[PDB]
Amino acid sequence: NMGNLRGKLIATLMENEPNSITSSAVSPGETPYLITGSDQGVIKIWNLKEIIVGEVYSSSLTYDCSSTVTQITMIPNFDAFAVSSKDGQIIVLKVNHYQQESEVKFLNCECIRKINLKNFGKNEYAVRMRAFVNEEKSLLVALTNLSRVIIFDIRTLERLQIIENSPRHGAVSSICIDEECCVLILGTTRGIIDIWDIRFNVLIRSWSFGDHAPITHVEVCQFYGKNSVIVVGGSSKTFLTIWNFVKGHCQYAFINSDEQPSMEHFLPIEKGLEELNFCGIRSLNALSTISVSNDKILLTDEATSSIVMFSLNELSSSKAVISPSRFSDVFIPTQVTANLTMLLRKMKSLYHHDIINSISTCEVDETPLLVACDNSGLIGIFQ
Amino acid sequence: LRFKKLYQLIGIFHSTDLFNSDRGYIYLLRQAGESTKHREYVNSQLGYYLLFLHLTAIQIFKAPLPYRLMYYGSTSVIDSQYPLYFTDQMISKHQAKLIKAIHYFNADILQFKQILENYR
Amino acid sequence: QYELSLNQLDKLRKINIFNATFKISHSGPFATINGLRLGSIPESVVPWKEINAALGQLILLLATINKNLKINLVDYELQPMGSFSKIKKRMVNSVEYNNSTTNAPGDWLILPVYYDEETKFDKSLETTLEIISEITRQLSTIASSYSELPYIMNKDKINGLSVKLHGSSPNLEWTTAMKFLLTNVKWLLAFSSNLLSKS
Repeated sequence: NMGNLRGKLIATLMENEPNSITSSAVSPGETPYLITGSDQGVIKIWNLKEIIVGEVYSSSLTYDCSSTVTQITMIPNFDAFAVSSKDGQIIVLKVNHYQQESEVKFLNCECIRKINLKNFGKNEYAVRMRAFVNEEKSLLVALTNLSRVIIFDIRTLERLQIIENSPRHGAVSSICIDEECCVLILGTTRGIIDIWDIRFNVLIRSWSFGDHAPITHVEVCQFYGKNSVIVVGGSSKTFLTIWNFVKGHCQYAFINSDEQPSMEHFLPIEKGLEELNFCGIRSLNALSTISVSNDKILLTDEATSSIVMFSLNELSSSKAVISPSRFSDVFIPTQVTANLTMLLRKMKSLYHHDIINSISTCEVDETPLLVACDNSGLIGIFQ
Repeated sequence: LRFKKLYQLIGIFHSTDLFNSDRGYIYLLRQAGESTKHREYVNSQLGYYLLFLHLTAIQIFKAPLPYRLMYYGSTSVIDSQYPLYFTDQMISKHQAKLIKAIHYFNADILQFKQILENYR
Repeated sequence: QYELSLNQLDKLRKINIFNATFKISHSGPFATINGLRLGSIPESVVPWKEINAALGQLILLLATINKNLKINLVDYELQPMGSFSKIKKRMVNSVEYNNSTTNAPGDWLILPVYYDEETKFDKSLETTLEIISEITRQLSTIASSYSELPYIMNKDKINGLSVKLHGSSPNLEWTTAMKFLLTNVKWLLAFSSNLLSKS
């Protein structure tokens, strides 16, 4: 668990001032390979240890996409880095590195496979991309410009199947994969939650709750298992809503407020239909980023502009990595319902940075640490 | 552009603040060990007076830096756990000053990168 | 981004003070310069090298003033380095010796204002006060060119306080003396800001 550490920021580096990175990912190992994209369609790669010791701050590797990039992800148990670009360009670059003088260095970046998303015929841009490799077989999944689920086989670089969310749900609010990866978890711009079974090729269930607003993100938590999913969205005051799929209820809801919410309002919405008119929020506290691993769920708070960390083990001991100068916040949970618990956060400046468009958790093989890329095109690291 | 011109005036302020440091600049360990004797131990700490100008650049830019820095002049506090200027204090103090040298070097490179990130 | 802009506006309001770097404020019983505590009381004494560094910062301020105003120093020569402050005061000797021509180049007896590395620091202090008087003189000339005497000091005693170390340990005398002297130095610094603004 890395949540116990102080987490002071030891580095600040920005290669490209001009635009924000559309994606940020890291290649795990003994010597982590840092990677971040660009809104100008540039691929940047930095060396972990090199930035840790010598503190050299520049791009260790640079690849020209020549067109704006959409997203990126590192292939599980592999050195390959997959990336999708809003030009409708899907490609994966294989890593090439060497080890000398009791250290490591990078050689060259070249795309292994090239598949045009413009070959769909409607000229759709890739929205979000998530790839996975099972010992059985390996593949990738992506969302179209019309928010359509398409799973391309990583082996043959061809489309295995094409899934389409109902237009009554608006657009796709997120992307997530099941533990067995036989099911896809996707949110809705209409403020609905939809889990679908790719096995029988249908939509398993459609859920909604809270203020019925747009869902920020959706993912499958580790400690919560495949039987429970974590979804940021829905009710305004609620920061993160975690609900068990089978149980049909929200077990733990983390909310920022000075009071406990309504039980009737927090109850699961089912009978509701597509007739609901979309109501969102234009406030600056809406858009945010979150990354969760190893029993620790980290969430960037755009409200107070600070990095927060919620430990799934104890929400009590949970706290914010970086905060304001004057004082910090005190948080603690409770339970109104036998099947549902809720965490409360009670509130009580040299660092200057814009909103965080991307964040990634990492280990230096010595001490754990976090990296972040903001909307101003600046990156930073805290150990 | 305003704060840039003010940083130019502050640059002239550093030029007028240049007495002990003229021919040299911030960019060396063996150089320190070699020049330690020839500098009479005056120009050593006087060369460590650059931490004041660095701290001046810090507070002016208001940008967070990789290494914790406090400029006491002659013997300056780095991270509060390490001295900026050894001035041939001891054998282990040379090691502490070595780690501190790596520190200040890293902060110098990072700050140089931050300056290289400058754009309109 | 707009928040960063406003922060830059406040940073500009602070940037109006950019002339102040080595500037001294008052903290506790004494006054510290640019975050360097000067003077020592009967309760908590400060370090010798700390006082040396502070004096080096003061000499750096004097050198910065001499560089800024571009004024010529008649009897003085400025060589601040780190904590050690070299101040060369050219003056005549006893001149009772007939064997000494003294028609050629020479130097000061003791340059250094730094100690612990009768008291030369006392002579350097009196010479510093006289240098402040001459500073107010040339500044009065600059004022007459552009067209204010709060400091009362005597070479032996400044504002009633003892400016002489006499080789003894730190006391209330040198503490209050350093106080008044640093305050007057701050006033003269403000005057230097006014002159730099008027020129």
